[PDB]
Amino acid sequence: VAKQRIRMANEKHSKNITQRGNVAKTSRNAP
Amino acid sequence: SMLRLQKRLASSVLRCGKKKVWLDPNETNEIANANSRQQIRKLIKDGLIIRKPVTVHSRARCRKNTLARRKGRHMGIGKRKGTANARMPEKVTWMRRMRILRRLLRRYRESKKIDRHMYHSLYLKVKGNVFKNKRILMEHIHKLKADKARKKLLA
Amino acid sequence: QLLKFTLDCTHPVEDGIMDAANFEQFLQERIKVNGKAGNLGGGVVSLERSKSKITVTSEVPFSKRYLKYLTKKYLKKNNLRDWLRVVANTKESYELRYFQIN
Amino acid sequence: VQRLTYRRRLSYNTASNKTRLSRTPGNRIVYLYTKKVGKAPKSACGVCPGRLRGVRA
Amino acid sequence: PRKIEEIKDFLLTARRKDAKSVKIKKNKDNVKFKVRCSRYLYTLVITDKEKAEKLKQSLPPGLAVKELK
Amino acid sequence: SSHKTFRIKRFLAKKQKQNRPIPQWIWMKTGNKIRYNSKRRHWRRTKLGL
RNA sequence: AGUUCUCUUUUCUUUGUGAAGGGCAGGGCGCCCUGGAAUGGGUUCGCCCCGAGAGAGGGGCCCGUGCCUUGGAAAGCGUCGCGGUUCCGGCGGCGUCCGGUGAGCUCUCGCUGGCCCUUGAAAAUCCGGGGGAGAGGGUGUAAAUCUCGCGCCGGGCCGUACCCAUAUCCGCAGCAGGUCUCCAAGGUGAACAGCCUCUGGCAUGUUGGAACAAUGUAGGUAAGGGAAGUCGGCAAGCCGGAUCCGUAACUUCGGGAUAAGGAUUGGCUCUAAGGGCUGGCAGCCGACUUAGAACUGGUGCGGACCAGGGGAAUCCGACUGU
RNA sequence: CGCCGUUCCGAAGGGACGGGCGAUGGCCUCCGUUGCCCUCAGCCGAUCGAAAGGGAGUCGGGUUCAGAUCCCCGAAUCCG
Ligand SMILES: [Mg+2]
Ligand SMILES: [Mg+2]
Ligand SMILES: [Mg+2]
Ligand SMILES: [Mg+2]
Ligand SMILES: [Mg+2]
Ligand SMILES: [Mg+2]
Ligand SMILES: [Mg+2]
Ligand SMILES: [Mg+2]
Ligand SMILES: [Mg+2]
Ligand SMILES: [Mg+2]
Ligand SMILES: [Mg+2]
Ligand SMILES: [Mg+2]
Ligand SMILES: [Mg+2]
Ligand SMILES: [Mg+2]
Ligand SMILES: [Mg+2]
Ligand SMILES: [Mg+2]
Ligand SMILES: [Mg+2]
Ligand SMILES: [Mg+2]
Ligand SMILES: [Mg+2]
Ligand SMILES: [Mg+2]
Ligand SMILES: [Mg+2]
Ligand SMILES: [Mg+2]
Ligand SMILES: [Mg+2]
Ligand SMILES: [Zn+2]
Repeated sequence: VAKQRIRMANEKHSKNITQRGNVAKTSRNAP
Repeated sequence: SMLRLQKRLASSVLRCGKKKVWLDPNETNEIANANSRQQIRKLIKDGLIIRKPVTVHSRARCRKNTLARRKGRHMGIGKRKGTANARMPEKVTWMRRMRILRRLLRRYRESKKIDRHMYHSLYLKVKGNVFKNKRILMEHIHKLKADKARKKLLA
Repeated sequence: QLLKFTLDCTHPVEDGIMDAANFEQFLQERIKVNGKAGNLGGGVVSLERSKSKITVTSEVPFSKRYLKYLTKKYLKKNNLRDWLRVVANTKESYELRYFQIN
Repeated sequence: VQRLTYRRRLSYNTASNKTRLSRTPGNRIVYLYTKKVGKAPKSACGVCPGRLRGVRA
Repeated sequence: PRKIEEIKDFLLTARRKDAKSVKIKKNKDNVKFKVRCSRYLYTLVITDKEKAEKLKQSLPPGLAVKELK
Repeated sequence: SSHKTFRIKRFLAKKQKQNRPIPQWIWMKTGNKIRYNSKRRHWRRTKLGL
C-alpha cells in the first residue's frame, strides 16, 4: 500500500470542517 | 466510536508502536467493527490501516562536522574538556609504538638486514625509549650498518 | 562494462501531461558525472529517447537510484509529484504511475 | 536499537543465567542460554598444573 | 538433519522401513532429495538435473513423493 | 505471584467464587431478609491476608 | 519514503537464518619429536622463559558461541501487482548485495599479573584409571561381550493470566515516601555528567476559566560603596574545564598541591609529524591525534550545559570508618 | 506438658557379584522367579533446609480478544 495515501486521506478528513453534521460515514461508497 | 482495541491489534500486527499506527479518520466505522487480528490484517491490506514512517533523525549535520574535525577544525584549546591523557591515553600511545617498532625489528632480523645480536641490542633500546618513531629507528639502523661495514672492510 | 537503464513515462505522455523530449533535455544538462553536469563526462554517459521510453547507458559506474532522484526532481519542477509516482518496473527500469484516487 | 529481555523467570545475573545473542531466521536478536564451560580432567599426580589431553572438556 | 553425499546411500535410506516421505525441492542450482526417517531428515544434493530426474524415477515404491513449489 | 502453591491457588479460587452478587430470586423467598451480599470483597480495598 | 522557490548522484527506513550434526577459520596449550644455545638469546603494554633443554623446524591436543554446509527458502522480511468467502499461514514478480574501520560501548572466552595475619562451600550426581576374581568357543548357522550406527516404547504431579509501581505491592488512599533485578541508540563531551534528538511511551500528575493587588514560595537583576548587616559573611555571590608556565611555610620526605599566582581558549585556510598491505624504493590503502602558522570578527570564544574561591593561624580528634 | 542433644552411654546393615540346597513355573527345550544357607559389606547418622547456589535435556516460524521456548507447523535432543 502506498504511503502517500496517509496524507491524501488525512487532508480529506480536514475538509469535514465545512460539513459538520452531515459527514459521510463511509467514503468507499462502493460497495 | 472508540478504537482503542484496533490501535492495539494493528500495532501488534505491524510490529510497531501504537504511535506508528495510522487509522483512517474517514473510515472509523469500518475500522470500528474489526475486532479480530484477521480483520485487522484485512484492513492493513486494504489501506485503512497504515504504518507511518520513522520520524527523520538526519546524521548529515554530524557527518558534515566530523569531516571538518578530521581536518583539525573545532579541536583547539577552547574545545577540549578532558585531559590530554583522557583524550588520548599515554599507555595506548606507548603500546602502539612498541608494537610498531618491535614489528620492524622482527622483519629486519628475518630479512637479515640485521643479525640477532644487533636485534637484541636494539630491542632493549626500543624498550628504553631511545627511538621516538619508525623513521628514527630506521635511520639509526642505517648508520649502524654503515659503521659495521666500515669496520669489516678494514678488518 | 555497460550499464543500461530505462525510464517509462508512457502513461503520462499518452495523457499529454509531459513532453518526453523536454524530459530528455532535462536529463541532458542535469545528469552529473564526477560532480559536473555539462558534458555527461564527455559522452561517457549516453542518452537515447524512444517514443515514450527514455534510455540511459554508461561506461562507468552509474547509480540506478540517481535516475529516480532526478526523475522525482523533474516531476516536482513540473508539479506532477502529487499525481505521478516513480516505481521500479524491473531491475533495470522505472515507470511512472498514477496514485489510486477515485 | 533492539533491546532484550530474559526468556525465563530468573531475572538475576547468576552463574546459571548466562546467555548469548543469536540472530534468527526471522531476523531478530534473542537470548540463547549458554551451557557452562566444562573442564578437562586434572592429572592424578597432583603436581602437573595443566589438564589432560585427548579428553572432552 | 543429516547430509548424504552419494546416491548409493540415499537409496538405502529411502528403503528403510521407518522412512516416511521423500520431498524433492528444485532450486536454481541443485535438486535436493529429502527423506523423513524416524530420527533425521536426510538430504541428498544433486547438481546435475539429469541425475535428479534419473533418481526421481528410480525411487522405491510405496514411499510418498512430493514436489515442492 | 506467578509462583504459587496448589494450596494457595485453591484457597484463592474459593475466595473468587464467593465474590458474586446474590441471585435475584432469593429476594422473593417467603421469609427472606437478605438485600445483597454483605460479604463482598475488593482486591484493593481489603486484603485476604494470605 | 521525505525535501526540491535555490542547492543537494541528497536525507531517512530497510537490506535473516535457530538448535543439533559435519567441515574449516581463529584462539590456547606448563603437550610431543629432532637438536643443543655466551658474541646469550627469545619475548610482552608489563612481564617473563631457557642445559630440569632457549631459539629454529615438524607435529599433537582443547575450545571453536566465528564462517560454510545439512536445517533452508518451502519459512521470515522489504517492495510491486493480482484474486477470493473476501475474518484465505491466499496467489505471483523482484530483492534480501559488496567492502572498511575503531583505547568505541555491551557481553563473552582466554592469557598473564597484583592483594590477603582475608585464601574465598557442601552434597546429590557423573566419569576415568589400577587390579584381574571371572566368563566366553573350539575353528564354527562361531560364543561371551560392545560406552559403535540405526530402529522400538514412555516421560506422571504442581506453577504458568496480568501489575511489578508518581494507579494492580507496603505506608488507612490512584499517598512527591519505601520496595530486589535484566536490555540500553545518535550528537556534544573524559564520561552510564548535564543539554537536545530517534525507537518506544505520555498528556503535566485528584479540576478548569478570567485576572496580574498586597503578603508569600521559587528564580533573576541592580548605580555608588563593599560586611558598615548579623551572635556569627547565615544567605547569596566570586573560583571553576582544558593547555602552557609557576608554586611557599611546614612535613612522618609519602605530601602540602588544582598550594598561591599568570597566560591561552572561537571561526576559517593551511603546514609538519605520528601507520598498514603488496612487489633506504614504488604502488595502494587508513584513523584519529598533536604541534605550528596565516587570515578573520564590535576582545568575543570551557560563549549553553558541565565545572574547587583563596591565604595566615588557634583548639580538638592522627587518619579511613561509626 | 516436655527439654537437651545429633553421633554423643546404641546388637544402628534387611543389602550384593558369586556359590550350595530345595519350591514353582515359561518362548517348559533350558532359562527366570522365589525361600533358606554360605560368602562379602565402613561410611558413622532418620529427616528437613534455596522458584538467585549445585542440578541431563528445545530451538526456529506461525497462531489469540486475552496463552504460548507450553498450542500448531518444522527440525532436534536428554533420561528410562
Ligand atoms: Mg603512566
Ligand atoms: Mg581420546
Ligand atoms: Mg494496597
Ligand atoms: Mg624451542
Ligand atoms: Mg551462527
Ligand atoms: Mg523468499
Ligand atoms: Mg585392565
Ligand atoms: Mg506472564
Ligand atoms: Mg505545570
Ligand atoms: Mg490537565
Ligand atoms: Mg498520581
Ligand atoms: Mg550593587
Ligand atoms: Mg558596580
Ligand atoms: Mg560588625
Ligand atoms: Mg550593629
Ligand atoms: Mg555559605
Ligand atoms: Mg595550604
Ligand atoms: Mg576524627
Ligand atoms: Mg553499626
Ligand atoms: Mg529436600
Ligand atoms: Mg533450586
Ligand atoms: Mg538454580
Ligand atoms: Mg515438543
Ligand atoms: Zn603429572
